[PDB]
Amino acid sequence: PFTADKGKCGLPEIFDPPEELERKVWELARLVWQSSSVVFHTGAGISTASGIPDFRGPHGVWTMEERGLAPKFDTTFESARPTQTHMALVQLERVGLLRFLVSQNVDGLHVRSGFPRDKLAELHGNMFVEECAKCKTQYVRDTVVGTMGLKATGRLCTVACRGELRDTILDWEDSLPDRDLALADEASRNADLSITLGTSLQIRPSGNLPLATKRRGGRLVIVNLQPTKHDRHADLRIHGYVDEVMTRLMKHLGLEIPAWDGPRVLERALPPLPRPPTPKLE
Ligand SMILES: Nc1ncnc2c1ncn2[C@@H]1O[C@H](COP(=O)(O)OP(=O)(O)OC[C@H]2O[C@H](O)[C@H](O)[C@@H]2O)[C@@H](O)[C@H]1O
Ligand SMILES: COc1nc(N)nc2nc[nH]c12
Ligand SMILES: [Cl-]
Ligand SMILES: [Cl-]
Ligand SMILES: [Zn+2]
Repeated sequence: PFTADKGKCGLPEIFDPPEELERKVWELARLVWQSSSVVFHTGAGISTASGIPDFRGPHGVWTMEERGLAPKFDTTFESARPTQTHMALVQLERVGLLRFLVSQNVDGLHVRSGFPRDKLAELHGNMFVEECAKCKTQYVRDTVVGTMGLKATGRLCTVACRGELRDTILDWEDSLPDRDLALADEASRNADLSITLGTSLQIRPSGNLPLATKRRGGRLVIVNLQPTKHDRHADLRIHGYVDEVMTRLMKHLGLEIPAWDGPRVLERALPPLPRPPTPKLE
């Protein structure tokens, strides 16, 4: 825990120049158009523009710790707004261009953005979610569950049980939730395109799942300001702010980024909404 490997921290940022960035976001659009099964992989980089620091960025939690400084929050977890990137991912699932969403983030923003939980794997847990030890019934709360490391929160199960409710926040020693990891692995294996957004891919097995897409000829796109463990295996690397990338991508796809109405929980995905017809590519 104290000694836990926190990985490569504070690597230099890379910025694709505008012309190279415009061309690569068009190539990503082309790949999304050509792909039957698109899986997105998200980490802490997608929440930095909402005031939540990442782990391994220049001002990341672990980076700052290494230099004896503190991470800085410009929001509480409760007052944090889903980013343009969060809301882009809601719309991409709604129009049938996103098959599955695998996230290492505990910030609860995917769930609160209105993203359907049956298409989301929260590999590291969710600050807002507590789970009954006895019946496994999960509860999505409007405030952070006040503990971490899978401890008793103090509340009891209300299913018509009184079981001990525990937080879902994995400590260093904890196995990933079997249900989320199995569905994430199946989604990544079956994918013909895996897009990583604001993750350095340094944590096993989370960071390895996008590689699973590469088996059987699938494509891998990595979007990130810093290098990532698997840059080598990427068909496409985009070095820019994930919000700039996703807003340009949505524009190329003819999709609007929907308004956020405040925190809303959607359990199950609907049939896809209408989407624009596809360009002639080849
Ligand atoms: N706006 C942005 N646009 C693009 N990239 C960004 C942006 N902001 C940050 N980044 C990049 O986003 C990347 C985020 O990388 P890391 O900080 O390792 O976070 P993880 O989600 O992969 O951490 C994995 C687990 O490790 C922890 O212990 C927890 O358990 C985590 O769940 C960096 O390379 C930034 O350059
Ligand atoms: C574990 O929750 C957290 N998520 C993120 N992203 N940053 C944190 N800094 C302290 N705790 C944090
Ligand atoms: Cl500081
Ligand atoms: Cl908070
Ligand atoms: Zn229960």
